Amino acid sequence: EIVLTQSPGTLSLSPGERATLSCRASQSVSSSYLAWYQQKPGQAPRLLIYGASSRATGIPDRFSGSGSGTDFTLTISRLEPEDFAVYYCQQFEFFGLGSELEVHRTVAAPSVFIFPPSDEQLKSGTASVVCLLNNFYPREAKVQWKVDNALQSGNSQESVTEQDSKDSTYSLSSTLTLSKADYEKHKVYACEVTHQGLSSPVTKSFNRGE
Amino acid sequence: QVQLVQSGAEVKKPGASVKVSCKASGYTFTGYYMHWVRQAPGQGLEWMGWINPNSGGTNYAQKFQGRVTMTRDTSISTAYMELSRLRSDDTAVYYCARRGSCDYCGDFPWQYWGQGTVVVVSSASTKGPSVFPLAPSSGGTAALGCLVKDYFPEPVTVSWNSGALTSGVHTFPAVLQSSGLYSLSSVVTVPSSSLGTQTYICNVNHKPSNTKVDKKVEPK
Repeated sequence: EIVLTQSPGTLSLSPGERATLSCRASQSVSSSYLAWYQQKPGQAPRLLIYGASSRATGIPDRFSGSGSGTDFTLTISRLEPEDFAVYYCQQFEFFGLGSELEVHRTVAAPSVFIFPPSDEQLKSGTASVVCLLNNFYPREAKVQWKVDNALQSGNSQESVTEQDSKDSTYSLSSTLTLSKADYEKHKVYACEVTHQGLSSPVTKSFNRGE
Repeated sequence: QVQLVQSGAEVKKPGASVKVSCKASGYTFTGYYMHWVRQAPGQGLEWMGWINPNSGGTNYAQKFQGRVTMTRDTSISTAYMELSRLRSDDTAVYYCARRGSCDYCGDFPWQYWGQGTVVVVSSASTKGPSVFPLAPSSGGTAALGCLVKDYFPEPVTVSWNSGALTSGVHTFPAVLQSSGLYSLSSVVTVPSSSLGTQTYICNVNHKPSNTKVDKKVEPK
């Protein structure tokens, strides 16, 4: 049961810098049968390195790898715009969970918006409230729903866009699912945002029937 | 010029049996082993097994032992894999791969890959989307969008003014609801002053239901 553990999980860097990804095996393994892969969103993985050292046919000279026994590394110099993806580590059947290369950017604050349920949707018997966060960095953010003033949990789903190509920001949208009965039993609906770019948590709310 | 082409996306109910194909192009089909790899939607890679096309011999992973059978067709260049007794956690992308150009780097460092076959395992039926608007509110700019709720299966395309607006648009990935139907929202940031004059229209298209919808977005 050879277990490959690769770290760090997330690495935020700027173009032109150095990148190091370590893949540590649980027990000693043979260096002649290791591989490094790269996978971008929507595509199949690319083979980068085979045997821990040798580079696959067609990959540039800025990719290199080494190691033996437990620990193996992958080093990439001169980061390009297309080198931000996920990198996997493989040894026969066993794989690694992965490591992500993120674009680094100055801290940005999310513009918070909210939208009350539509009059059309309230005919079906279910109400939905949506909270919107626009162009923020880093990706880590927490959105908490507050019907009236009670913290809601278990009735929300979130979607996060991938990092932008130009400004390298993120966008998040959380939804709230309540029935027509539960929606008409309350007045105030709020979704507060906690982000390191906000000096204090920002709360946007509205009042039902107003 | 080695090329591997797979089957299209398929949707099946738990317990059924899905078969996906993988056609070779630029090499002797029987000369190299053919592997199969599964990748969950949010997770990583998982190895299923290989089939030697020259003899038909197989070797499956311990997890799929007794649930999967890999066949081949030498007349064509297609290698098949069939996963029986499906359940919900089998929903993933299924790739077929092939070892590299070297000799003794192993049969597992795969240099050539297929395009992948999406397989969704669910008990739901085909349902069309329901589009609801998101009305703008009161500083320097305002945001608005439309919400696509309750549709199956994925995907749907969302555009604005019939593809006349690109900057500011943000189409989020879908979320699987407990009812089995997906849902997503798509928004756009616009100047707060052009709110009363410029008209904004949502465009939703769901092919599995053959449903084309244009929706009006206006402040209530």
